[PDB]
Amino acid sequence: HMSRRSFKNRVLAFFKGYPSFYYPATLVAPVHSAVTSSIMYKVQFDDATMSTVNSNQIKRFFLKKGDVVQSTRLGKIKHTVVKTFRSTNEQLSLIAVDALNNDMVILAHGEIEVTVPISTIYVAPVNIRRFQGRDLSFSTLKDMKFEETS
Amino acid sequence: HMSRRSFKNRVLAFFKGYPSFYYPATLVAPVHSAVTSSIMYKVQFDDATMSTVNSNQIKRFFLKKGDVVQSTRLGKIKHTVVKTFRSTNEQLSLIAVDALNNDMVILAHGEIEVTVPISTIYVAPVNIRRFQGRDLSFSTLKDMKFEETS
Amino acid sequence: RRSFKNRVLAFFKGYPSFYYPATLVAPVHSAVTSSIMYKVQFDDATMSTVNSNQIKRFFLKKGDVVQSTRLGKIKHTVVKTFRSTNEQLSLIAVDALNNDMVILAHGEIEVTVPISTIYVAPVNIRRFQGRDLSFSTLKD
Amino acid sequence: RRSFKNRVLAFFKGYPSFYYPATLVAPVHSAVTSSIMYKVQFDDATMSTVNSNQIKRFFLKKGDVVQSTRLGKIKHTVVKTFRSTNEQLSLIAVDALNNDMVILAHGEIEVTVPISTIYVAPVNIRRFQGRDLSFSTLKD
Amino acid sequence: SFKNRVLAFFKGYPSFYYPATLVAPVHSAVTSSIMYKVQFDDATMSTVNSNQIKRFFLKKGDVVQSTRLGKIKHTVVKTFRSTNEQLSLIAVDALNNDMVILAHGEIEVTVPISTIYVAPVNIRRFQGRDLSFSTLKDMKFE
Amino acid sequence: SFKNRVLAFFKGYPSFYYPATLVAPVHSAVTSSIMYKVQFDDATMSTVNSNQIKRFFLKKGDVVQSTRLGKIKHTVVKTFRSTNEQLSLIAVDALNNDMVILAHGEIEVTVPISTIYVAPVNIRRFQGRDLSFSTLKDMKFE
Repeated sequence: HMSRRSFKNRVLAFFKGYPSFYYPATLVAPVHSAVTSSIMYKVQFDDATMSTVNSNQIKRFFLKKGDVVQSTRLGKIKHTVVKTFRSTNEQLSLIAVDALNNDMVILAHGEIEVTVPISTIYVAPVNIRRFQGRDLSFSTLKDMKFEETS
Repeated sequence: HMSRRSFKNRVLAFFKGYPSFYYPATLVAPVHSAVTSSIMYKVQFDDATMSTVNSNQIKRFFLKKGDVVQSTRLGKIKHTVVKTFRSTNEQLSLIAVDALNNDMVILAHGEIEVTVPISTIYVAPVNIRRFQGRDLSFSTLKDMKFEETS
Repeated sequence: RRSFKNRVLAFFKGYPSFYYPATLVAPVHSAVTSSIMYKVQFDDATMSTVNSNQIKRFFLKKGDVVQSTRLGKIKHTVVKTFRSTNEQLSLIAVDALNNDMVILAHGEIEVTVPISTIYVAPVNIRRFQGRDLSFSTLKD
Repeated sequence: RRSFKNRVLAFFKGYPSFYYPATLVAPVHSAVTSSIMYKVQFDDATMSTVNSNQIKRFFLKKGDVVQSTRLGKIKHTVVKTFRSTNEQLSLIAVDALNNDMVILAHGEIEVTVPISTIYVAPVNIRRFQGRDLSFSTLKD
Repeated sequence: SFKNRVLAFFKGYPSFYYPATLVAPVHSAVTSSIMYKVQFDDATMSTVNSNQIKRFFLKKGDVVQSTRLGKIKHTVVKTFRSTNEQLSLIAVDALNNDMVILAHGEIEVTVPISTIYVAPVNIRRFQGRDLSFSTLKDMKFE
Repeated sequence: SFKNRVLAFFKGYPSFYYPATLVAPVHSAVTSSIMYKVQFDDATMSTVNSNQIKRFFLKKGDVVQSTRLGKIKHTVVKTFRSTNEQLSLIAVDALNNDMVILAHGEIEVTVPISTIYVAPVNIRRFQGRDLSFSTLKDMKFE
């Protein structure tokens, strides 16, 4: 694993290592930092890597028409989002969906459209600054990790 | 953390490292081994160490009158269990309780009794062979870890 | 699916995390990285994907230390591999050679096992020399 | 609770896992082991318990690299510690010395901070020499 | 306004100059330098020293980026107005242009001018894009 | 029975000799040696080669352990019957004793004889505790 949360916990989280992009992850838990006051977030990437990010480094994983994104299957070519949808009625795994339980996204580059899995999305931080209405909602919430000894 | 299961998941699990005793742990998940057919168990010790054990290396954490055990606060002196109980009505953490949500145990050495926290128990494998009625029950059950990539 | 030439030994991310026989389904490129990854299929419990550091071509050589699901958890040394039949075998029965069957030593008993029962501890695969990936392909 | 002489810097098992000021409440012995552990109380978010490898006596020396919650995430070098008042201070304000207050350099600004705002990266505490545990006690 | 469009340094991550509207000069409590309140196009507000603000207009040859393009080198070919229709403030530069052509090698591409952003190093090369004269004369605390 | 009480090697973990009742001789499909079906006091069944089974009786000086005691050295002082009451089979040794005194240095302690277990190395020192003569004469497959 790969830990085990509702699809509504899917985020795009800033990957702090070194290619710097936002990637799909699961919001795992709020973090109280011993050393700073802002609230923070433990997040898990789809390769199961775990990371703690601030509130400026995390968005709900939902995509709107006109969002500029990239996809892992189309190189570094920037696309705009046309529409996200769910391709199936079967149970899908957490790494396959976004925060609304979609599965697939249609992307445009020009007026050339391609349909790609939503799990393949990644986002440049400059593109993320224009995502409006994508902050974590109150209804996302949630337990502190039961810290061992400390 | 320290992961986040009902108290009914509390076990005494064989610690495979090197003092060999059974210690209090939480049953985390069943494990399918790629390489052997018996069912196996991911278990977490109270210091948050994680381990995978077979069905011969795990008991429900409940204690019966006459069980021979040791306690972390009484050195290596073997005691028999007199009675387990819950000292409080407040929410207690997982590492503080056994499988019935007790908290405290009374231990005898001779007819000298001492009251000690149940989390302090540990058990010699030779003593564990005489625990009857302590195997995992069907009602304990339970999800496979959502394995990342594999 | 693939030619026998795509058979690999790949790090398994479940339990226990050893190297197991798989088929290299497709290399995976960039720019999520720069780096090459490999999409790997196990004989079966899974599609794959694995590091450049987590994969070898499936061919055993005299001296390799391996284990077999037929033989407990005792490590055994490879004597040789051979082909036991001119019948057509599934991909899953075969290494990268197209050998099925391997002879394994351990202290003068030599036992012969089907090549698909093989797995290799990470420590033992670190000492493998002839067996790094390339190619060009196949569909490798 | 304890004398100022029990003030330690202890590995914190929450986030982030640095060394923070604490009070050594009690040593813990055996036979769950053989080994000595230490029960440690932080200034406050917790009772403790910690390794022999995860604890130092709380006294800073010229040259120590540390950080302070007053001063961002910039590491600063210790100039000295001193006592700023003859009034009675809580245990939590004080190191193992009974000094409150530390002078911290960073490139010619020397800023003075309350000793309780101090924390030390594990890498920097690895380079601390005068400061290993002992005693006998106290209630250390 | 339109004449109040500027390129302003963003202190947060990532740190580039972005299109903004100049809101007011600001007398700051912690510094004695004159500061500039700007509103960025995501509508977040920020002030801004005088080393961190230019008039928003581009000249052929400027090294700039677009949010629509990847991070390879681009240079300004020309700016212009793509419509006579009446555009929002946040669509235009300080000359009321909304569209720029950028080049990389022999490839050219049109991007909306609002989509532009500039590395401080290349901003330092800009000649003639300080505030004002009018912007200066006309300002204006609160 | 009582005469059917033996100390039998446990193949599982941990591997000591424990009290058991001899159930039957066994002709084994995979070996040609005679084997012994024993039932251990936790009531699990096991068979057992002839190198893995003794008559259950102790002599002063034997090096043995008790499930009631820690794993420091203990030696048998004496065995005996602690009651005239009629005891279960699993409470007794092959001589119908239920109680043993063990020593470590100048400390002695009574433990129930059913509680005893023996390291193979110390079992190898036991003289005179092979099965039978009667146990042998009287056996008995199925």
